[PDB]
Order: sequence, then C-alpha cells, then structure tokens
Amino acid sequence: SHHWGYGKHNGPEHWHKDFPIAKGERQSPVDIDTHTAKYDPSLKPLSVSYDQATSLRILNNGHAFNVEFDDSQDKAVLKGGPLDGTYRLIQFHFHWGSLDGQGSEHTVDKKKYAAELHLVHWNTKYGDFGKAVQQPDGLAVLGIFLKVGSAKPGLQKVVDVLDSIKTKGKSADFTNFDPRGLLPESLDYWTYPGSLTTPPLLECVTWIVLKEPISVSSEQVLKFRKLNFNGEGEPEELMVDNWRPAQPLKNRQIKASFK
Ligand SMILES: COc1cc2c(cc1OC)CN(S(N)(=O)=O)CC2
Ligand SMILES: COc1cc2c(cc1OC)CN(S(N)(=O)=O)CC2
Ligand SMILES: [Zn+2]
Repeated sequence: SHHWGYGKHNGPEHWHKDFPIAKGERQSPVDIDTHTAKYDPSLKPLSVSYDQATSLRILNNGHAFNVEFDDSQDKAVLKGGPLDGTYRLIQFHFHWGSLDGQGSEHTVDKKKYAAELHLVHWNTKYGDFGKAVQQPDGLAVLGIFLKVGSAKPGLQKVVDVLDSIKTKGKSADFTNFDPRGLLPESLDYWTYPGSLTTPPLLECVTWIVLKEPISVSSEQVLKFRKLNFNGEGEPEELMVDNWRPAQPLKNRQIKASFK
C-alpha cells in the first residue's frame, strides 16, 4: 500500500508482505551470468525507433524521477529482438546508488554498475499501459547500465532540470528531449522474461538489457544523488540506492543477441 520504499524498514526485503509475487517465479532484476547466457539465433534484429519521441514532463514520484512521453500514438517504439509486435515508449527513469560501486538492478557476473536506465514500453495490442501490465508479454523494458567516467552529453538536459524537481510530487515541463542521446553505440543485448522491479512487481516484462554501458560523469551522477525521497518541507532523505537487488533466476534462461 502506502509505504514501500528503499529504506532499512520498508525496503526490498519487506515488499513480499504486501506484494507476495515478490517471491514469484519470474522476478526482476537478476544477475546476468555472461558465461551461461546462450546466443540465440532465433532473435530478430532489435529496432529502436525514437525519431518522433515526444517528451512531456519530468516527475519526482518519491522513488525515482520519470521522464514521461506522449504515448497516444506510435511516436517512439521498440520492436524486433525477442518481441512480437509493437511496444510504445511511455517513460524512462533510473535507479542509482549512494556510491559509484552500486546502483544498478541487474548485475553482470555479479558486477554492480553506478546506475541503470529503464526505457519502459507497452505492447500496443493491449490498448493501454494498465491493461498491458496484466499480461505476461505486456511490457518491454530496455535496460542500460551507467558507469562513471566521461560525461554523457545526451544526459545533461536531464541533470540540469533535477534542481527544479528536488522533492516528491514535484514536476517540470520537459519537452523536446531526445532519448536517442542516452543510448550506447552497440545494441547487443541479453533478454529474459521478468517483472516490474518495484511494487506491484507484476510479472509482465520482457527485459532487454544492453551489454554496452553508457559512461556518465561523476558530476552527473552526483546530481542524481541530490534528489530527495521526501516531499517539500520534510526532513531530507537523499534519493539514493533506489535499486532492488538481484532475484532468483529460477526456471529461466537468459539469451544473448550476440556471439
Ligand atoms: C507504517 O510503517 C510501515 C509501513 C509499511 C512498511 C513498513 C513500515 O514500517 C517501516 C512496509 N510495507 S511493504 N511490505 O514494504 O509494502 C508497506 C507499509
Ligand atoms: C506507472 O506504474 C509503474 C511503472 C513502472 C514501474 C512501476 C510502476 O508502478 C509502481 C517500475 N518499472 S521497472 N523498474 O522498469 O520495472 C517500469 C515502470
Ligand atoms: Zn526501473
């Protein structure tokens, strides 16, 4: 209900008490064991078509910040790869850490990255996002790791607006943002069936996790860490470590798009 989060007392280890699916058979994130993932020749080429993406607004929802898109038409879509049909971009957000050595949700051979970007798309055959999350193939989330190094120019516009949405419930106009600037060079990926990584933890996501991390600067991620979980006029709780740890793989195979 009201109060799941990422603190010591309402964090991932507590979510199962309100969302029993937390201990389910296809939970996310997972560790990606690179030596055990198998190249899959049946995967079709991945198609990220964001040229007509229409960003609208950026929102601090008390868990992360969301950059929201107009998904009232097929303006920005994800197709191909493991996906059947057309998945429409609705929003992106990140998960990040208090320190550069943690923050990602997925891990790679148990390595944690400083952060992880989630580009969230819903299967248009289900008509709207709320319907799609009730379906095993309702969403496709494109996950991209962030490591700390050189600045990501295409991220800076996001960074510079965070001061205006410091606290929970704050939003700002965020039009004309092009998410293609957040992508790495290669679209090589791993894929597996999983879930939302926050409550309600619905098992409705085809995860597509890019192999190549993007580099962002220390300065850029430091500004992520100045956001607040709390609302305005409440004691400051820095928005850090808003990641769920790796969950049991159970009866799933992670597939690779690349040899
Ligand atoms: C009112 O105090 C609390 C409320 C709740 C939790 C813990 C609390 O004490 C810290 C954890 N749940 S959960 N299972 O993570 O969704 C949500 C509600
Ligand atoms: C708006 O409803 C939600 C949307 C999303 C999430 C949770 C939601 O309800 C809490 C978390 N995921 S994620 N982390 O990529 O698995 C995707 C977007
Ligand atoms: Zn996420």
